[PDB]
Amino acid sequence: MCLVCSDEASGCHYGVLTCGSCKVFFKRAVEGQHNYLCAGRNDCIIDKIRRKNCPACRYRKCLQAGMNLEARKTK
Amino acid sequence: HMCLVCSDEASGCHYGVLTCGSCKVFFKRAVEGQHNYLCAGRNDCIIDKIRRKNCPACRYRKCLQAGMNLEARKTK
DNA sequence: TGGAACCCAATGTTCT
DNA sequence: AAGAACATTGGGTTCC
Ligand SMILES: [Zn+2]
Ligand SMILES: [Zn+2]
Ligand SMILES: [Zn+2]
Ligand SMILES: [Zn+2]
Repeated sequence: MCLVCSDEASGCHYGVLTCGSCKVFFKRAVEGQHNYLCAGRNDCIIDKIRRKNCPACRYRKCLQAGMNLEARKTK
Repeated sequence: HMCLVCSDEASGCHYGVLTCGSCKVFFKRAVEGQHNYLCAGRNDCIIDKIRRKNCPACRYRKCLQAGMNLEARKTK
């Protein structure tokens, strides 16, 4: 199960086990951008169905689960 | 002259309520189609120009609450 | 694993 | 006003 949206947990992307959709969301969130504002209370439910609803909260728990575009762990 | 649903400036009065054009076609699509949306918050999401896209469930709710309806035509 | 390339759903504007 | 057509966005899977 994906540590963010708990969809089809694929295989560690950018440090964390995630679905494919969260993988791509995160690269996009970091590289491009958009300020994402939560419309609730910064604690939205992020599941398969709702991850689309709050990119702010989804992106936040990407960061908190450890996601990073650097697998430079090679050193 | 602001949309009663989302606070973006209203483009006139639609389905019975002062609204912008985004909320106008949003409400029409939701009412005529399916609107089985789920709130990822507590069914009171703030709905402004940007966040209106976040939560269709709370957006539709605010539409109904402000009184929008399709037959506001022959309802006059 | 990472990412280009789709495809697609859902939204917002235009309609000399 | 109401709504069809079109344009775009942002997003999820598919392919290497
Ligand atoms: Zn996920
Ligand atoms: Zn949120
Ligand atoms: Zn509006
Ligand atoms: Zn909501």
